[PDB]
Amino acid sequence: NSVSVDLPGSMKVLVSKSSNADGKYDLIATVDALELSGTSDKNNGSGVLEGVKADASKVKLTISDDLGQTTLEVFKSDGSTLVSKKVTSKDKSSTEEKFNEKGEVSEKIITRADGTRLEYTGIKSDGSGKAKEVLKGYVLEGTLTAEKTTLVVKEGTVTLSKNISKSGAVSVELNDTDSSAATKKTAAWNSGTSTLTITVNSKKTKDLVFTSSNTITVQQYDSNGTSLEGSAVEITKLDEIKNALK
Repeated sequence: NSVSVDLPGSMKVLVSKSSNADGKYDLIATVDALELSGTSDKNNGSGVLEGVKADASKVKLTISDDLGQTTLEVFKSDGSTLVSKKVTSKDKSSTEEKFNEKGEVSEKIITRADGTRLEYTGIKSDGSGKAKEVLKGYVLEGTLTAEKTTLVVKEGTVTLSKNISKSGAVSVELNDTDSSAATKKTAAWNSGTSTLTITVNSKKTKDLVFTSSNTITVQQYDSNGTSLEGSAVEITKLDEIKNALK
């Protein structure tokens, strides 16, 4: 009689076809090998299910009213302290958190809808930690603070820094310790187009575009330093970012 309902996060819940004397619906789900069960006052598969792991950890699956979001939580055996939390949001991005013995977040993995990831590890009580962005073809490494994520690529005397602010806004900067005006790279960030323009000797050399698709493209300027030439090329590997900083 039960109705199978498809959930975000590659899960399924079975909901009773009819409500009980309280007006409520029974919910059953199998997550990995774990059986979870619950009761809901909605008929569509939303609500709360609970179970226990073989090691007595408590498990809770919460499904939002519109089935847009799921939260899968694991707790200590008394149910008081979080051990892990995975939220799949309505855009199908996910956040996976682990918690120290006190239940403070110690690790957070964000998986975007396109599969690229922000990996935050060794998170401390001030929200600082290590950071890695996992892109298609390459990874960017850096640090996390409560103000921003800073991912760094070095090439020669040039340091490229991609910042992701606490609000999610991106800015990019370039620093070059080359003190010679003939060769030193400088760069300007255009927040409107998410483009870093690199200049050498008062002429633009290339545009690095940080796309909404979580890719980077590079396009050269003509020797005149004012017009772009050719067409932008998508970076596929870390060596190509380094080449763009030469």
